[PDB]
Amino acid sequence: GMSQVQSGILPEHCRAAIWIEANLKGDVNALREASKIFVDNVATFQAKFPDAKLGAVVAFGNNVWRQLSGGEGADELKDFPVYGKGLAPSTQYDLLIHILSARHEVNFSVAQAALAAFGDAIDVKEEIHGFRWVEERDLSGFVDGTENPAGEETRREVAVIKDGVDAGGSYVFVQRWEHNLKQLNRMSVPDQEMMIGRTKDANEEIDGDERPVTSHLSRVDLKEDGKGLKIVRQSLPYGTASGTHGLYFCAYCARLYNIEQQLLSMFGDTDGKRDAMLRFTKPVTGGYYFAPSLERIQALG
Ligand code: HEM
Ligand SMILES: [Mg+2]
Repeated sequence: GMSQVQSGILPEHCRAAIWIEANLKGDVNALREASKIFVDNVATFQAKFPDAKLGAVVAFGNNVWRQLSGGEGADELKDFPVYGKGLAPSTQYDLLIHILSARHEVNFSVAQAALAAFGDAIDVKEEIHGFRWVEERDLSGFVDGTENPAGEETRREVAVIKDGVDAGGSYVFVQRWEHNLKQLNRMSVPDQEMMIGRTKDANEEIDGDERPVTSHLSRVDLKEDGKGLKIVRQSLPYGTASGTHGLYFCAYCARLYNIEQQLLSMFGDTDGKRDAMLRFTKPVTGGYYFAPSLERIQALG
């Protein structure tokens, strides 16, 4: 009588991922059988490739999740708002598929199985292939992940809903950033470090009273009476060297509130100041999704 989390939320250090964002074209009932087929395919791929340490998540947008759930649970779920009156655009879609493992080839086969399961009931809007870069660096050259929740126990505490109808579920936020590395390279390495809030090569935290309030860490390291608003990030670099490249931002949280507070801070809604990373990179997509527990994907129908 308990709930099982979807396999793609908790895994750490996965070197590769595939994110598919899509709109529902047909009847919402088509997503019920397709989701059951896909979670079945993920279990089949895990049995065939045990050393891939494969995980996947199927998550739903506000409109379609209210229909599938009959309005029960997922109290915080809503369409992703525009933050900063436009600084963070909104591209809310109906379905999110997140696949992650140690092997891109296996993720690609799993992505093909997801497309075969949903078929022509969906319209694919985005497909991004994430890759861990050297020293787990973001393409800017700064290490991405140091203060991210560590170990299964703390990651469950931060990302997984504990009780009630949504037990085992999680809220997902996805946002694709396009880096302008030419604009970053014009900045001196000390100016870049003040923009992030950590040193570049050694990845040391700059003290809060020594770094600007617009620094990335000052915008997102938020506390409410000493309790941090933590999230489980699964972001990865993406793109081509000569074309579009940047960071595909992805985060899971048991409460959508923690993610929203960080976005209100970053995009100027809380105190009128915005994230210094906006001098070289910009978000171009944005969406909120609800990832139900595994047994509630089996109860669809
Ligand atoms: C271009 C996009 C982004 C880049 C390159 C980026 C990069 C980084 C870097 C380098 C760190 C420091 C090392 C660490 O992980 O602890 C960091 C920390 C963090 N970022 Fe971001 N980030 C981006 C977007 C976001 C967004 C959109 C959110 C949330 C809405 C976010 C939330 C966080 C959190 C919570 C931390 C850890 C803060 C702490 O407690 O020390 N980031 N990010
Ligand atoms: Mg801290």
